[PDB]
Amino acid sequence: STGSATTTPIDSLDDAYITPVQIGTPAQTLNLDFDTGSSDLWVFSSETTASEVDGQTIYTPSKSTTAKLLSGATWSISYGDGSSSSGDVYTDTVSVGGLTVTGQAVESAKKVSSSFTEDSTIDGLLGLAFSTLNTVSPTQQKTFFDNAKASLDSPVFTADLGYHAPGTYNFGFIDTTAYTGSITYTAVSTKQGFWEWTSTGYAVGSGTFKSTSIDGIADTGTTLLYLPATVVSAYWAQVSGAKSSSSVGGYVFPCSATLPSFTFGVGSARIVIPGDYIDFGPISTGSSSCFGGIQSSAGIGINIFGDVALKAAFVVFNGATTPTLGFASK
Ligand SMILES: O[C@H]1[C@H](NCc2ccccc2)[C@H]2CO[C@H](O2)[C@@H]1Sc1ccccc1
Repeated sequence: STGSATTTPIDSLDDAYITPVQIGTPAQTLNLDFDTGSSDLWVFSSETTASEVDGQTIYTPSKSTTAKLLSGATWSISYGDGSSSSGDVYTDTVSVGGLTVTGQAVESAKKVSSSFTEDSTIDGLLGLAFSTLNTVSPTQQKTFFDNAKASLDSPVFTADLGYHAPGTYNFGFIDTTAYTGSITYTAVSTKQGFWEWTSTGYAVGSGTFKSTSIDGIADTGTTLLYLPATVVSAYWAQVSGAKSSSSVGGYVFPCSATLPSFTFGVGSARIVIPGDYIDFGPISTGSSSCFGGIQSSAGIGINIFGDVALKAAFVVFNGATTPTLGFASK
């Protein structure tokens, strides 16, 4: 089997991407944030505190004839931005772009933090990291991809995120028309539960490539590219007026600037992120100071190849017995 679904930026800055997901019987369609950096499928629901729902589409398990409460199971998760959610668990039928999983753990939110409430465009998350990170207690549950894997034509899914444009998540197959050149595969460590890999280095604009090992995770659920302080300093040093701002919380730059591209290595291959991918607009409405899309990972503890990097590539998440990651230009 295979599945294929269109993924759409939630706003003009590509802050995140939502993908329609069918849940229950009859189908309830929610727009979820596919996140290769976590492993919980959770949703706004009829059980969510009313004051914490503001525009989201909710899952109502009482109206799904295939929904079953998972007895005694609860979940609770926190993300790097300090956001959080929690609740109970149902099993139900879940479909993504024609690919169906029965008995999928659907984590129903009772509580969500303010940042989720304030974002009316995201109805929940669909985790695509390794199931070892799933937070359901006392019995850990599997991801959508893990549940679907054996039935897929090939045990893979691919991410093709658009710059200011729609893109595609495919499951079970590789669309050879969706990229140029070849796909370069690179080793993955799953020891932290992530799609963790090692970039071979970087370049800034037309500058010479620096060969250096950068350990990081391919994470569709993070907006920006988070890299070592040395690398990030080297990038913004090429933007006149750019400065790291403590009050703002990272590198900002004059909105009138022309941003240089940023290249990262995948083995011997090179992925080029165009300069305008790195522009995340005014820090506040009307400001001429703009926020940078490449930031330091120093206060994170891990480098993150988030959407800024991934949307410059066609990315294969290969879930074979030994998983690997593939990158192609497009
Ligand atoms: O990019 C953010 C994500 N929010 C993206 C988003 C922004 C605006 C509107 C919708 C969605 C979530 C998931 O993880 C963090 O918060 C990461 S930044 C991070 C920091 C420390 C550790 C790991 C990641």
